[PDB]
Amino acid sequence: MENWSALELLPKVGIPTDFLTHVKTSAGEEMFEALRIYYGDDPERYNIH
Amino acid sequence: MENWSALELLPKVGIPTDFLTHVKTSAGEEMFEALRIYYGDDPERYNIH
Amino acid sequence: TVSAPATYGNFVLSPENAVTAISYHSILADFNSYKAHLTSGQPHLPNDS
Amino acid sequence: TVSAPATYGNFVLSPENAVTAISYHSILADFNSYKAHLTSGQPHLPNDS
Amino acid sequence: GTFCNRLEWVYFLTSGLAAAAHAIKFHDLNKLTTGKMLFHVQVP
Amino acid sequence: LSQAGAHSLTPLSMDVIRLGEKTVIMENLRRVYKNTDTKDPLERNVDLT
Amino acid sequence: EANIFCTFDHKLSIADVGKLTKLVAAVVPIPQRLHLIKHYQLGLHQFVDHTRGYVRLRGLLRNMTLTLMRRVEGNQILLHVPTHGLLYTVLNTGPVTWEKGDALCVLPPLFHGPLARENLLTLGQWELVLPWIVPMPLALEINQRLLIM
Repeated sequence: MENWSALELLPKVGIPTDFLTHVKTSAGEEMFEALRIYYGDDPERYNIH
Repeated sequence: MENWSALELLPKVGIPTDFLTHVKTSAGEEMFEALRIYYGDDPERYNIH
Repeated sequence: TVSAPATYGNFVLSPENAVTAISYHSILADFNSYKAHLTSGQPHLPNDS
Repeated sequence: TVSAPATYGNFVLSPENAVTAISYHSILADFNSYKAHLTSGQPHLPNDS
Repeated sequence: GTFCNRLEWVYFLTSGLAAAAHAIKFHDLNKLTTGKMLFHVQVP
Repeated sequence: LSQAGAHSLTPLSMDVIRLGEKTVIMENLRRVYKNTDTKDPLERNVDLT
Repeated sequence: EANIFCTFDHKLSIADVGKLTKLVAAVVPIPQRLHLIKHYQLGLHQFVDHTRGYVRLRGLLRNMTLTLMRRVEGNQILLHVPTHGLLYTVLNTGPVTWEKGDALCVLPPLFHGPLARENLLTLGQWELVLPWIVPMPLALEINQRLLIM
């Protein structure tokens, strides 16, 4: 599957993404293809294989 | 399951060799973990996806 | 009088991306920007690729 | 009396290897030599990594 | 009233086993999982 | 035939045993069938019925 | 005594260790409680045997000790026995919705219906089957209902 440490560690571009509905609604109603939510702050970014 | 295209296209360092037994005998008798013995010539190293 | 661009923008493949194209079956766009703004420390790119 | 090295053979990692390590979980050691000898044309390296 | 005083120091390079070793100090092995160094041979 | 050629000469090193004012060239044929397919024909099977 | 190391006879690929690194702070039982173990007694697949009894597994997994998996870096899985009282974080794969008041008890994984039976680590003869963490009313209902059976 698509590794999200390549999202979390690599430097990203700041952007004002203003989409019209709530973010958790657009997650829970599966408007996006593949989500990955964590409600904590997981250390799974750090196990760099 | 590996990337043998990376083995056939990348630039390589040369070595003086000395196998224990014959090399094809080392091929058919599973001395290593991963082997890619193709006879003739295979053009499989070209479809870069 | 609007002002559209004249031609399509060109996205030429950098020589840092050739090894990633051949070996890992992936392209990470403008590898130089990611390397510079990763080793520099600041995780905000000015503009995307 | 024989001569043997007093210190270990230190080996550093280029930042391009850091970007590939974050992204695809892989290292192609001495990545700069692989890049230059790919885009130049010489397919035989002086040494390994 | 005494404890241990009579030891000596031994290193990896000064011992004769280091002829079978190319000692590399590389500060990032706890992140590394597997190092493959793979060959391509053609036959005559 | 002896008029045909043998113009110049080159030096090269090999092993020689002295056998009663007749020096002969010792030579192993290992490197000419190192990893090859056809058999070393100095190897032979003999039969004693 | 607190940390339990383990190993495999296979090596571990990036796909397999990527399947496995998602299971940080997941519960895994141990039949033995020793310092160094093998992976052929880790989990439960040493003890699963169909046409023997789900109730035998319910009486057997009840008897094993429990651990929590964390800090995987290559041939080291590091099960960690929880001390009696401190606050821990766990992770469940058994699909039951939870509640802040309801306590927990361990059950052997019954089949759920979809013929998925997810094992998440497939080796040459050993899959990794995982203990279910379920709330207390379902555990009491399971025990009373199979006693009714």
